[PDB]
Amino acid sequence: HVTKDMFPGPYPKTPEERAAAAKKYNMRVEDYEPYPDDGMGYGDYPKLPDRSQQERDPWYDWDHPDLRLNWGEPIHWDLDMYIRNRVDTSPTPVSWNTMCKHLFGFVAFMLFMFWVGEIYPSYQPVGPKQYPYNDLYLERGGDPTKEPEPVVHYEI
Amino acid sequence: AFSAPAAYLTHQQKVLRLYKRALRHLESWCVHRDKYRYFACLMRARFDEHKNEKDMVKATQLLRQAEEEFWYGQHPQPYIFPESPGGTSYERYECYKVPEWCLDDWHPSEKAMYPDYFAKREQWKRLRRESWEREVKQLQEETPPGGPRTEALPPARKEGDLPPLWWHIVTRPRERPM
Amino acid sequence: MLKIIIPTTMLLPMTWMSKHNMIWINATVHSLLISLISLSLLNQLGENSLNFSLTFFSDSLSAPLLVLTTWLLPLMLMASQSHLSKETTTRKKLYITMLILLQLFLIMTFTATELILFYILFEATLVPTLIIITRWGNQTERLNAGLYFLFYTLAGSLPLLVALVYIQNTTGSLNFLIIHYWSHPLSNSWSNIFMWLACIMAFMVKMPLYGLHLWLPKAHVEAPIAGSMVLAAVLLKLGGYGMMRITTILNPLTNYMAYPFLMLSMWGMIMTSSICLRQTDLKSLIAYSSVSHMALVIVAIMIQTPWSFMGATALMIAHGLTSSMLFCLANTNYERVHSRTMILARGLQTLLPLMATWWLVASLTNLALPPSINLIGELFIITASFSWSNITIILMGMNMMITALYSLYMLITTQRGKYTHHINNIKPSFTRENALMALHILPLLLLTLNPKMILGPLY
Amino acid sequence: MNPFASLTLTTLTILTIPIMMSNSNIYKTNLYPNYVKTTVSYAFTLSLVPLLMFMHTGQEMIISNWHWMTLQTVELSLSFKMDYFSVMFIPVALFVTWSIMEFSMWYMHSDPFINRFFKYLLLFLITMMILVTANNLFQLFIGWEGVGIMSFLLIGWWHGRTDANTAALQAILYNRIGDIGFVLSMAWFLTHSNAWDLQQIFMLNNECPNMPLIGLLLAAAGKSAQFGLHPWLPSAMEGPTPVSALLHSSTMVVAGVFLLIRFYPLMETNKLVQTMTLCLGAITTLFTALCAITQNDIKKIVAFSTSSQLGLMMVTIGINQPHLAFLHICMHAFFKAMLFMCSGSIIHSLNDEQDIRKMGGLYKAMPFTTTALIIGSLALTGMPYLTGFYSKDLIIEAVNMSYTNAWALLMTLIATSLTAAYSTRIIFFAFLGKPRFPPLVLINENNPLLINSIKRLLIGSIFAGFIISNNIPPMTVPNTTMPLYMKMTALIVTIMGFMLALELNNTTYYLKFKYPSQTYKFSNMLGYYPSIMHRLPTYHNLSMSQKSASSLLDLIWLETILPKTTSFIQMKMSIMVSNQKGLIKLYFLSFLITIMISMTLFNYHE
Amino acid sequence: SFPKYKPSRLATLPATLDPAEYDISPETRKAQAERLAIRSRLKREYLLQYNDPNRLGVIEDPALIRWTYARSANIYPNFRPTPKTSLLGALFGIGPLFFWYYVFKTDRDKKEKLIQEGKLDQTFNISY
Ligand SMILES: CCCCCCCCCCCCCCCCCC(=O)OC[C@H](COP(=O)([O-])OCC(O)COP(=O)([O-])OC[C@@H](COC(=O)CCCCCCCCCCCCCCCCC)OC(=O)CCCCCCCCCCCCCCCCC)OC(=O)CCCCCCCCCCCCCCCCC
Ligand SMILES: CCCCCCCCCCCCCCCCCC(=O)OC[C@H](COP(=O)([O-])OCC(O)COP(=O)([O-])OC[C@@H](COC(=O)CCCCCCCCCCCCCCCCC)OC(=O)CCCCCCCCCCCCCCCCC)OC(=O)CCCCCCCCCCCCCCCCC
Ligand SMILES: CCCCCCCCCCCCCCCCC[C@@H](O)O[C@H](CO[C@H](O)CCCCCCCCCCCCCCC)COP(=O)(O)OCC[N+](C)(C)C
Ligand SMILES: CCCCCCCC/C=C/CCCCCCCC(=O)OC[C@H](COP(=O)(O)OCCN)OC(=O)CCCCCCC/C=C/CCCCCCCC
Ligand SMILES: CCCCCCCC/C=C\CCCCCCCC(=O)O[C@H](COC(=O)CCCCCCC/C=C/CCCCCCCC)COP(=O)(O)OCCN
Repeated sequence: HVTKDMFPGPYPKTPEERAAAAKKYNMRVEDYEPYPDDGMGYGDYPKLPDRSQQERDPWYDWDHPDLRLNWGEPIHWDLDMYIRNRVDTSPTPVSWNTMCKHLFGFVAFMLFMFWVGEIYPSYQPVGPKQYPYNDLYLERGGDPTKEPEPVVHYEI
Repeated sequence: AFSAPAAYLTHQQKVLRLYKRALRHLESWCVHRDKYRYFACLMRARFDEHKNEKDMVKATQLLRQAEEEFWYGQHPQPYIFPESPGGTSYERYECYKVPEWCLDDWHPSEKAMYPDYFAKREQWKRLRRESWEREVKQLQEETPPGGPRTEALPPARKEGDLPPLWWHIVTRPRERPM
Repeated sequence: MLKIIIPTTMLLPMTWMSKHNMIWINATVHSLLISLISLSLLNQLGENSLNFSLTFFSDSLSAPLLVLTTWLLPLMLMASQSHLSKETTTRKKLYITMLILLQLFLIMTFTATELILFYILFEATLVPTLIIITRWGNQTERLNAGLYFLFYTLAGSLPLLVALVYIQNTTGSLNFLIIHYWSHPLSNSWSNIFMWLACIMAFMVKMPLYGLHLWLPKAHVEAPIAGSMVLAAVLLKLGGYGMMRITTILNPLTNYMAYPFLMLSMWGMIMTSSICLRQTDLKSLIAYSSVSHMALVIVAIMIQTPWSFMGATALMIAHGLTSSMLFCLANTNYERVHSRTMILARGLQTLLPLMATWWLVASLTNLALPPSINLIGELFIITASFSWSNITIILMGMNMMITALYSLYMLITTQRGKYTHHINNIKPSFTRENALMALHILPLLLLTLNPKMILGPLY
Repeated sequence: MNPFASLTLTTLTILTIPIMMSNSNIYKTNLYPNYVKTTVSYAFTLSLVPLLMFMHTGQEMIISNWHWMTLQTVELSLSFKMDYFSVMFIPVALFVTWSIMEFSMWYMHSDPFINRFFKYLLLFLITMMILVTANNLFQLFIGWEGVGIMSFLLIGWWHGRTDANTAALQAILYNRIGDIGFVLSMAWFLTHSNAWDLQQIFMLNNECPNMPLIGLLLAAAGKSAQFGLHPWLPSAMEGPTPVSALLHSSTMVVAGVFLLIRFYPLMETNKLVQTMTLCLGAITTLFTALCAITQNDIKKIVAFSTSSQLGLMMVTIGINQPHLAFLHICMHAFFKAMLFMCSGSIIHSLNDEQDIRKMGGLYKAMPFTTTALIIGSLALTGMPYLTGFYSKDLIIEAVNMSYTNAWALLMTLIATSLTAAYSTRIIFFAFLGKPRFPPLVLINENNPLLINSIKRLLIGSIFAGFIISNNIPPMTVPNTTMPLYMKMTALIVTIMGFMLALELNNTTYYLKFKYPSQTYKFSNMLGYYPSIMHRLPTYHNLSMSQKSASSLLDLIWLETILPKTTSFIQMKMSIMVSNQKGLIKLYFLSFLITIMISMTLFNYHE
Repeated sequence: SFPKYKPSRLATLPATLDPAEYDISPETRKAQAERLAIRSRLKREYLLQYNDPNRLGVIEDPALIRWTYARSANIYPNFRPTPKTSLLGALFGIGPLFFWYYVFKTDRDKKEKLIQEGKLDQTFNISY
């Protein structure tokens, strides 16, 4: 029962076309603003605010409670991106571009310190461990027909 | 949740909501009951300091400054009730909620069990079918020609009338349906 | 081979002589019997193929495809009879006739010894599919979908005909045995390059290759349920089978003629997996997942290793079964709510638990959970690609991650959350639908016990 | 025949019997959970015997009972490895699962799908056993994905809740990120060693290159939730408490550590991968311990404790001490399961409340739970001669006495401080002070199931360390000579953590209020890693998936080039050809033109 | 006074920090009333069908159909070949293909030239 003129069309340029488009999407003409008229193909569809579904009021009596949407209302172009199982735009206690500095600084500091500690390792004041039979030459792969160089250990 | 929202919030409503949010976040910060009570009375005093202001502009500026202070000093992990929209048990029992119209698709052998319940359900269905037309007529009568202005619904006004659009409000599955 | 072809032909007068209320029963029973008979072709000799006669032969590659087609016909009949209940007897018989003709053309296509007969049957498969899509499709876009499906195929297939007749003129034969035994290298020349392209592009567009895949979403979404089943399960595999048959004479040119196709296949499998993440139509997501799986099959065929062909055969069989099951699962909900939008009906697990179990198993097989044959084929192809180049693992892992992502996204969107309130016409699942899902899924799991049946000649 | 193989296979086989009976009548009754629990207990008491055989004679075996398929020179067979690792880990996992199912019989009593819950737990146990006992990489991958999928299904148990589905998908995403590296390792091993089985790989890889080891490290980081892929483990607390106690605490999350232990002969031949593992473990354990000390949800704190302990297992792998890592897994299982069990009892008593700010004085109201949690906290902090002592203190000793990265050592010590820090936080905020819960008291822990299960795990957490440490052969060279201050480093660190955390917790009684510091905001919000990494890459990926892949290419440009151009060209040519005015004058003029051309451009050329 | 919070794309501005909701004019109140009236009329239209005992089926939503049509069928009719569109299409279409061709061709050329030298250590590589 959705007739032909209830479907999205081309970009509106005349004020009467904009009024008709705003009425078609159940919006105020003062609120309805389409996407810029490039060749991206948005056409008549309104450019709703880029808020997520998580930011909507959870105490309202929505027609679809999980979706947080009302029947017949214009749906954001990127609804499936903002379904709140996904990308969230909700305001954070700490400003964006402030969390980024802290996170990047922490990771960079830890990486630089790990590299420094690799340059300056920790060890005990001991000599290398000593093994009896030419450093176990026959044990570590064998080849018992090539007379390994004598690895000789002395007591101290 | 149960009340139809208004077109906008008054300054008084915003002030009370900010008061409640500040109190809850202060309780989140002040874990213990005595310290929370002390700082809550301090908050109440600071809040009553500007109780009787008559200049709306300065009251609005005070509200904006208070909101900025709350946002800067809010708890990053405020306490949330388990069933609240942020709680750990918010939508836990939603998978147990089955709509009542599913009972019509039951096999007759399934309805052989529970006979009295289904007889009473038949009574309820007759009631709804016999009230629907009067509900629609009342809604048409009590509505301005330019459509409804708010989401409020009128009550019943006649002898044997039921409030319009009542079936899906009365027949909620449950809060703990299983 | 006549013991399979002749009963399939007999299916036609049998269904044209049946009573108005017995056509589905008779067709299903005898299609199942024909599938049982065709199951006997899996006994393969190893060294060489089974050469029944001059016209037909059976291979370790052809036999699983033949069994899959014969098994798919009864499932198509079971899925069709619900939405065709209001049809007249003559039109239902015509629909079943289209299905039987498609089966006959498919079973003859996979066994032809000579490439012109293979081409003739491989083009003949077009007509019944086109008639089904354009006559029993539901929406008004079925006409445009049919035009796309026909012309995309033919624009690739005609140069193949020219190349085949030229090759027979130059060599003297097109019989696959003579072709294989008298194979000579293709020199590095423009004439040989264009011969390679003419021999490859038809099978490329039937897979479909990324960039030539635009017909597939239209045709698979706009077709009735049986049409989508046969398009995804069997008709996509014609390109792969043709590639495996035809690349025998293309060496050593494939060594560098495959570079653009490998690049297109890898990046386009990434692209289609990403596309599946933002899809509002449930059938289009399944179609694009099919495109990604066939891109992986294209890579496997292009790299020309035994492990690659084994993985490609396993992946073809597994993808056919899984895609058919997924299309049937989507069709059940569409029949319930008469809309293909994914978010229209939500939380169906609360209302249909067994169908939710079928959905979960189909989604698990789509993401290639071990030790299912889907992962057997995918892992073999990935290992062969790693041998081809160690850098392919980045794209393979990205594709695996995105595949799991959209598979579970579809499952969560359709089955979980809370039900839509106003939708109140969701009846309990019928025995027919549950039986159809079980008949899709059980052979998949049973093939895990005997993976060598679908690994192909290189085994 | 030697009873060892038969008993080891029977232990695994009898666990599948309830899965086969899931379609029988017992699944429709209320006796199913008790039946599954009894089956698991019988499996544990049966698995006890091969452990005794190994502890006597060191018996190890591999069983290639069934041949699956052969591809050319490569043979794939159902093969089970029954070395020290399997015969030690199977009884511990069965014991923990037995206790946790007995707990679940009480905790999940009012759930209408308790039978499905127990079936899912049994399926997870079967898949984990397959993962642990696998002898080739394909079977281990089967167990890998089985436990991953079971975790997905159990996290989203309440599928009507959006956050549970989100957390399950997050876990799947991170596990597949690790699975990329797993598949890379499999492909490299097949291509270069012509085998997937463990024995051939060891023989043919004397000097293991970097590629397979980096693949295995990526897989382990994905499965064990290391710093790059950590956030899914804390978010896995969306599932019911028994799921967190069993899967995401002690049994499944150690799969990456176990995978690295399974390949230690190859790992000890490469120092770059060892350094990478050590550094990743150190950053993981300290970051998670830092995040833990500021959390208010008890399950989140215990999950961050689990992540920190996994990082400790990674660092002890990095210093070439795999047997010590396995010992740590076995020891940590007991008291971490007990800690989640105590937290779940507390949550159930206080009307499903998990915030410690509303948990008052339960030291007297819940005596048995308090005792069990105190014992588990002492075991976690390495109190001498407890379960945690015999492994954690040896790990600290070995880290101190090795040629190791200095930063990793320092971060390990700071994490050792933070462990006592958040343990003190949990105890102080949950058991001491005055009540802070709603007035209607429902506190009741007088149920035989809960008491018996917690008691069994308490006896384990008290004696298993000593018994297991004294009943295994020496596989690591002891550190006998070390400086006294360096011997006591772990205890000094633990006491410092105790004292300073207790001081800062005692200072909140004061009637003084101050705004939080930036370091506190960094710690509480998990370093802003979920705030940025869960929003920026996901948004960009989905936006490019829609705008570029779907719309720009398939719907616009691929349409423009092949089909739309053809349609436009043919329409224009048809309009040009067919639009004639029907006048014979023009036609015959064109005929004259054509004749003139044929006689000149063709008739002059012969 | 206190440090200020600045919004971004993925962390938007809170309502209480929005100066727009604290600078109110009668036309703003009229706009809010108009929006509320539109919402109420849509809610009434939906609820009259939701509570209908006679109605059986799915209540069609025009808005959902508009969204799906715009996202699927309305895109090409509103496409124009534009320098922005052309450049973005060319980049996102053929850039990655040539990038991956270069990477794979370089890797395989190195591997093949290293094979011809007799130095790859292909011992035990019998499966491909
Ligand atoms: C002879 C050798 C023996 C050595 C013995 C000891 C050696 C000295 C130890 C002293 C070191 C730390 C002492 C305690 C720290 C905090 C105490 C304090 O003052 O409290 C006030 C305050 C706490 O905040 P608040 O406003 O009071 O909390 C609001 C309410 O109270 C919120 O209340 P609530 O109800 O939410 O809960 C309160 C909760 C939450 O309280 C918090 O908010 C604190 C959270 C953070 C502080 C925790 C310290 C851990 C630091 C580890 C950092 C490792 C390096 C990371 C590098 C990051 C790079 C950006 O507190 C707790 O429950 C426990 C908190 C921690 C207790 C245990 C801490 C001891 C472990 C650390 C020392 C290790 C001892 C053994 C040494 C082992 C090796 C020798 O602390 C601060 O404002 C500053 C904290 C200092 C952290 C510095 C991080 C180190 C690296 C900085 C960057 C370096 C590079 C330069 C920049 C980059 C250039 C490019
Ligand atoms: C399988 C995977 C998927 C594959 C398929 C998908 C991807 C492929 C297919 C789809 C994408 C390809 C689309 C092709 C372009 C179609 C253009 C079109 O339809 O126009 C009709 C359309 C309608 O005509 P109209 O209504 O009569 O005109 C009114 C205009 O709207 C009024 O506009 P206006 O007056 O404001 O502006 C017009 C004016 C001013 O235009 C502008 O203001 C913007 C500048 C446009 C021209 C220069 C580009 C500037 C920015 C990038 C510069 C190059 C950067 C480096 C590139 C290589 C980097 C390594 O035009 C110019 O000045 C251009 C002069 C030419 C100078 C540069 C020539 C460079 C040729 C190509 C170089 C790159 C080769 C590829 C390298 C790849 C390496 C791996 O005209 C336009 O509106 C567009 C005009 C601008 C076209 C620029 C095209 C740039 C894209 C690359 C083209 C090369 C690819 C095609 C190969 C065959 C070329 C012979
Ligand atoms: C959307 C998806 C559609 C399907 C995609 C199909 C892909 C088809 C591409 C075919 C792959 C390559 C074709 C031929 C291989 C090499 C091509 C050429 O560039 O290589 C050089 C060839 O040199 C020059 O480049 C000649 C070619 C230049 C003219 C071709 C125009 C290319 C412009 C791109 C047009 C787009 C084509 C596809 C339209 C859709 C090699 O130098 P040389 O060793 O000396 O010549 C070897 C040949 N010999 C032995 C006979 C001498
Ligand atoms: C190596 C190949 C892979 C490398 C990683 C490439 C980037 C991966 C991009 C994946 C994009 C997938 C997007 C589709 C998912 C759908 C949307 C979605 O998932 O929502 C985000 C969802 C909800 O967020 P919450 O905060 O939990 O919400 C709770 C309260 N509401 O959470 C998620 O699942 C997001 C997960 C994004 C992961 C991306 C970051 C991973 C980066 C890994 C790099 C580190 C490597 C490890 C190094 C190990 C050392 C060797
Ligand atoms: C729906 C989309 C699918 C599009 C697929 C179209 C590509 C098909 C491949 C090219 C088709 C023509 C191939 C011709 C048949 C091959 C026979 C042959 O090898 O003969 C060659 C003849 O080679 C040619 O003539 C080829 C010239 C090309 C004619 C038509 C050109 C049309 C465009 C060609 C490029 C596009 C093909 C690939 C594009 C794929 C789709 C984008 C040599 O014969 P001789 O003359 O005897 O030489 C040796 C003795 N001197």
